[PDB]
Amino acid sequence: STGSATTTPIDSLDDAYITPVQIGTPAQTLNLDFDTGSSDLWVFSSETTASEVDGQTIYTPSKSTTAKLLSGATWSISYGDGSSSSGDVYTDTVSVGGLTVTGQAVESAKKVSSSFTEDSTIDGLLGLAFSTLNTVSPTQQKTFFDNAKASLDSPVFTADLGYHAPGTYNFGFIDTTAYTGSITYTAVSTKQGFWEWTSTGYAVGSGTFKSTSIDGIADTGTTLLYLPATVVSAYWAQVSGAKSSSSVGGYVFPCSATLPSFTFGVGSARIVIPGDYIDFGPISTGSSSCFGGIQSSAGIGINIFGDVALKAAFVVFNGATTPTLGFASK
Repeated sequence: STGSATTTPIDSLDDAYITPVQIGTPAQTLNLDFDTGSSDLWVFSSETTASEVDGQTIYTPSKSTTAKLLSGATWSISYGDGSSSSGDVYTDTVSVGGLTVTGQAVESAKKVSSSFTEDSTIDGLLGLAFSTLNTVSPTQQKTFFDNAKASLDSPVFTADLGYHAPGTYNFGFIDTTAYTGSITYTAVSTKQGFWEWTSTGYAVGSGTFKSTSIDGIADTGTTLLYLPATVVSAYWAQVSGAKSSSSVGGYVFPCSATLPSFTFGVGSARIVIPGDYIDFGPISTGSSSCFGGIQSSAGIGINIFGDVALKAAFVVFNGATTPTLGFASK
């Protein structure tokens, strides 16, 4: 089997991406944030504290003839950005782009943190990291991809995120028309539960490429590109007036700037992030200070190849017995 679903930016700045997912019988379609950095499929629901719901579409398990309460199971997750959610668990039928998993754990939120409530565009998350990170207790549950894997034509999914435009998540096949040149594959460590790999270096604009190992994760659920302070300083030094602002919470730059590109290495291959991809707009409405899309990972504890980086590539998440990652230009 295969599946193919369109993923769409939530706003004009690509602050996150949503993909429609069918849950239950009859189908209830929710717009979920596909997140290769976590491993829980959780949704706003009829059980979510009413004051914490503001415009999201909810899953109502009582209206699904295939929903079953997973007795005794609870979940609770805290994300790197400080957000969180928790609740109980159903199993139900979940379909993405034509690919159906029966008996999928659907984690129903009883509580969500403020950033989730405040984002009316996202009805939940669909985790695509390794199932070892799944938070369901006392019996850990598998991701949608893990459950689908045996049925898929090939044990892979691909992320093809757009810049200020829709893109595609495919399951079970590689669309050879969706990228240019060749896909370069690179090793993955699953030791931390992530799609963790090592970039071979970087360049800023038309500058020379610096060969240096940068360990990080391919994370579709993180918006920005988080890299070591040395790398990030080298990038923003090429933008007149750019500075790190403690009060704003990262590098900002004059909105009048034309940003340089940023290149990262995948083995001997190179992925070029155009400068415009690094512009996240005014820090507040009407400001002429703009927020940068490349930020320091210092104090995160990990480098994160988030959407800023991934959207410049066609990315293969190869879930074979020894997983690997592939990157192509597009």
